[PDB]
Amino acid sequence: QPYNPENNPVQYKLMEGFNEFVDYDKNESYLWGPASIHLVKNMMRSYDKTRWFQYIRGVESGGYVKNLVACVYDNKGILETKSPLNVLFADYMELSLANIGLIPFVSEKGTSNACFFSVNSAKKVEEFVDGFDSANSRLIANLSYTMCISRISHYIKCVIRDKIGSIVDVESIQKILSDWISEFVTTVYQPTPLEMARYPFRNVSIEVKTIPGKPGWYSCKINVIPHIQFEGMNTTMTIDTRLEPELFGTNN
Amino acid sequence: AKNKIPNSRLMINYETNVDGVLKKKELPYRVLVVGDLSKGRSVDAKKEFADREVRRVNNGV
Repeated sequence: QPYNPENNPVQYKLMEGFNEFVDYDKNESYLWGPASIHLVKNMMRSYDKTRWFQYIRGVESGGYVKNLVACVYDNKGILETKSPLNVLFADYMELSLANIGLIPFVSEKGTSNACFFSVNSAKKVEEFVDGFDSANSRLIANLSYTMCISRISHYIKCVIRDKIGSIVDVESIQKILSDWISEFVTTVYQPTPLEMARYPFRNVSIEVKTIPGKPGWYSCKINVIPHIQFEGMNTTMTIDTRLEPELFGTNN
Repeated sequence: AKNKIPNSRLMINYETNVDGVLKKKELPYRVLVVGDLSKGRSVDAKKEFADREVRRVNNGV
C-alpha cells in the first residue's frame, strides 16, 4: 500500500517525527506482484494441512487467499477503496482462460479476497471423439494432478533406492510400491473437503514385470485415476405439470 | 441474439417452451333457409346470384 499519513503511515522513530509523510500515485502504477506467489503459497498450505495437492482449487476447498493488501484513497469523495487485484475477472473469464491454459487469480468484488477456480497447465485440452480419450486430455491438462502424480516419482526415485541390492521380485516390488500408495486411495467420501483431500487418488494399478536380458532390471507401469474435481454444470428448470397427474389429469 | 451469450461455469436457462396441438372450437349447427323474402327488393337480392352473401341473423330477424 502506498504511503499516506492517514492510511499506512510510515512507522517513524521514537522522536524523529516522520509519520507525516506522503507518496505520489493515482491511477494504476504503484508496485505489483505475480499471482503465482499465492498459487505456490497455497501448495505449501496444501501440504502442511493435508498432504497432497487437491487443496488448491475452489473456494470451499483450496485457493481462497484470505486478507489481501488492498488500497484506499481520498481524491475528492470519501475514501474510495481500490480492489487488491489487478483485474476483476467475471465468471466466464474464469473459464474462458482455463481453456487457453492459464490460471486466473479472480477476485471477489469488495471482499478484498481472491480464489483459484482453475488450475490448468498450458497443455492443450484437445477434444476427440472417443469419450475416454476426451477425458484423458482433460485430466492431464489439470495441473493439480500432475503435482500429485509427481509426488509418486519422488517416492520411487527416493525410497526404493534403499533396496537397490536386496533380492526382490516382480511380486515384491508390486508389494512395496502398492502397500504405500494404498493408504491414499478410496472411493468413499469424507465430510468436509479437507478431511477427504487426504485421499487424492481414486484407484491405482501397478503392473511391474521383469525384462529379458537384464536379470536384475525391471520395468514398472502405474496408472492413477485422481478424484475428479467439480468443474461446472448446466441446468434446465421447467414447470412440468406432469409429475403429479393427480391434480391435472383427466380422471377426477 | 443468435450470437449466444458466452458460457459461464454454471449456466442455468429455464425452459419456457411448450409444444402441442392446438384446440378447435365447436361448430354451431348452421341452418340454411331459402325462400323469396325480398321478392326482388334488397341489397343482396338485387345482385346477381353468383355473388349473394348469405346472412346470419346474429342479432335477430
